[PDB]
Amino acid sequence: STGSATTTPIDSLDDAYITPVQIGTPAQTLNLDFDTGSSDLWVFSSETTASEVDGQTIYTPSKSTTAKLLSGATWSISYGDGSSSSGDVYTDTVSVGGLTVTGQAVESAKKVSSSFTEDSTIDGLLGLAFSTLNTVSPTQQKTFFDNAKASLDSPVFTADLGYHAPGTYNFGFIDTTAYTGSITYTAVSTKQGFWEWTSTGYAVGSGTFKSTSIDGIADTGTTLLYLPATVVSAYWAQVSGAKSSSSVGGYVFPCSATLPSFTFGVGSARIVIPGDYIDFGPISTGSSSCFGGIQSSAGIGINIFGDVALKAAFVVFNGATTPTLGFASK
Repeated sequence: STGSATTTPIDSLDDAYITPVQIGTPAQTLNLDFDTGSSDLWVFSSETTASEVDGQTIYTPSKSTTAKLLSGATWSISYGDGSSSSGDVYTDTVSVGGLTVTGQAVESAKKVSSSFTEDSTIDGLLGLAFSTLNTVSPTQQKTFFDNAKASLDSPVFTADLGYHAPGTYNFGFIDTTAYTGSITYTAVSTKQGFWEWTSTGYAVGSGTFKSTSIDGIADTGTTLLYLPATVVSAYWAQVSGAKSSSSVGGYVFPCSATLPSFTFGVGSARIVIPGDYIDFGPISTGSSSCFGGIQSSAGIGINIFGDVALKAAFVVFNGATTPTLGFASK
């Protein structure tokens, strides 16, 4: 089997991407944030505290003839941006782009933090990291990909995120028309439950490539590119007027600037992030100070190849017995 679904930016800045997901019988379609940095599929639901729902579409298990309460199971998750959610668990039928899993754990939110409430466009998350990170207790549950894997034509999914445009998540096949050149594959460590890999270095603009190992995660659920402070300082030093602002919470730059590209290494291959991808717009409405898309990972504890990086590539998440990651230009 295979699946193919379009993923769409939630706003003009590509702050996140939503993908429609069918849950239950008859289908209830929710727009979920596919997140390769976490491993829970959770949804706004009929059980979510009413004051914490503001425009989202909810899953109502009682209206699904295939929903079954997973007795005794609870979940609770906190994300890197400080947001959180928790609740109980059902199993139900879940389909993405024509690919159907029966008996998928659908985590129903009883509580969500303010950032989720305030984002009306995201109805939940669909985790695509390794199932060892799944938070369901006392019986850990498998991700959608893990459940689908054996049925897929090939045990892979691909992320093809757009810049200010829709893109695609595919399951079970590699669309050879979706990228240019070749796919370069690189080793993955699953030791922390992530799609963790080591970039071979970077360049800023038309500058020389610096060969240096950068361990980090491929994370579709993170907006920006978070890299070591040395790398980030080297980038922003090429933008007149750019500075790190403690009050804003990162590097900002004059909105009048033309940003240089940023290149990262995948083995001997190179992925180029155009300068425009690094512009996240005014820090507040009307400001001439703009927020940067490359930020320091210092104090996160991990480097994160988020959407800013991933959207410059066609990315293969290879879930073979020894997982690997593949990157191609497009």
